[PDB]
Amino acid sequence: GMVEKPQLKFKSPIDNSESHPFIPLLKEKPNALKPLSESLRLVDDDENNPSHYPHPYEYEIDHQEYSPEILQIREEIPSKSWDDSVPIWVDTSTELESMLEDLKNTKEIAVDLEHHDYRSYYGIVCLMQISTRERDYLVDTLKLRENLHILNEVFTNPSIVKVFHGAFMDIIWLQRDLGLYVVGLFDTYHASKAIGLPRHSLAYLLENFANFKTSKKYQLADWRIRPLSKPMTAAARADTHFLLNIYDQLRNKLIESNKLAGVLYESRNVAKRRFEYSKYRPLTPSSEVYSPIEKESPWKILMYQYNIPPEREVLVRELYQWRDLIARRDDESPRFVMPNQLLAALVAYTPTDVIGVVSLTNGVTEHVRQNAKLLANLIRDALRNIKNTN
Repeated sequence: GMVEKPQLKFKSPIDNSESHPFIPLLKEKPNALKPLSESLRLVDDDENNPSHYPHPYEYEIDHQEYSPEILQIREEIPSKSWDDSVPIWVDTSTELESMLEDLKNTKEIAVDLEHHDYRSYYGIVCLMQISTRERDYLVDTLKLRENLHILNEVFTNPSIVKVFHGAFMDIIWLQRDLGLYVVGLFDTYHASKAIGLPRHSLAYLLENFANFKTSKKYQLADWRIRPLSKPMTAAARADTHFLLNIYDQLRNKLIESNKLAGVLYESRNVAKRRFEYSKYRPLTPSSEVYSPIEKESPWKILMYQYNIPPEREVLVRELYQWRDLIARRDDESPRFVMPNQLLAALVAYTPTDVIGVVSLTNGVTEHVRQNAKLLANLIRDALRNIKNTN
């Protein structure tokens, strides 16, 4: 296939300029203890962290109490038989409405998401998986990107527990893309750790409590593809299908060992995590704020020292900044535009014409090929400056 970029269909064009701190997409704030007003404003500069907007549901996450039945040991409810139902595909506004109506009638729900970042600059949430005790929902977050915010009614209802496994990034992705927030989170990863299970992954939990073997044969998959393949649909369904039962067992064990308070504490902090552009990231990197983390070569002269000659660091950096600006412009990831190995290859062979750039023994990307002359000029300039400097 080709998988047309789903962004070209967003009702609101992505902005990679980063000309101001992240602004919450939240227009309405249900289950509010503190009006949305006091929320959207700004926290002017400070030594530690520069100007930025605060987490809108930070207050309620701190003040609203947990449903009284989360503190009680209860008979656990086994996961529903996989074959007794099909996952419910939701990519319509009316289907989204009905699901919401269904989610409002629960005491707890299991949630997970599928993310894509190869063909997007910051990344995009491609799917949302939601399970109630009765059914599994698969939500098209590309097609309903603009509507999803209506889930805050349930996602921020402290009366409904939201169960996630290691939601540190989901929380980030949720606000950043759908303007969704979570109040009443229960993180099974933090629960696994508190109880002290040998391993703490979702896969480990599924294998031992749900006798379900998982396959990471999709952790490198393209969740943008419509329709979803059966095996991919099944794998997504498995992320939440068994989670509430695992929640029951972990929750009870926590109560039994008097460690629930800590898990709930950890979870509120995960839910409090705030997403901000690297441009406005706090000076001291903490687990309270998430800023994009280059999935590649050590900023500028990479430590992957392909024997990076001395004088050639300016060239290396210009290539980095060029790659980043193009990535932001076309809303692509730096690696799609030019992987480090190619950037390195360019720095190593320093081709100075189009032929040299495109025939790089290493192979070349579309961006590099379409900008071969610009890159050849950039490289010719870098060399000339060297032979000149000293």
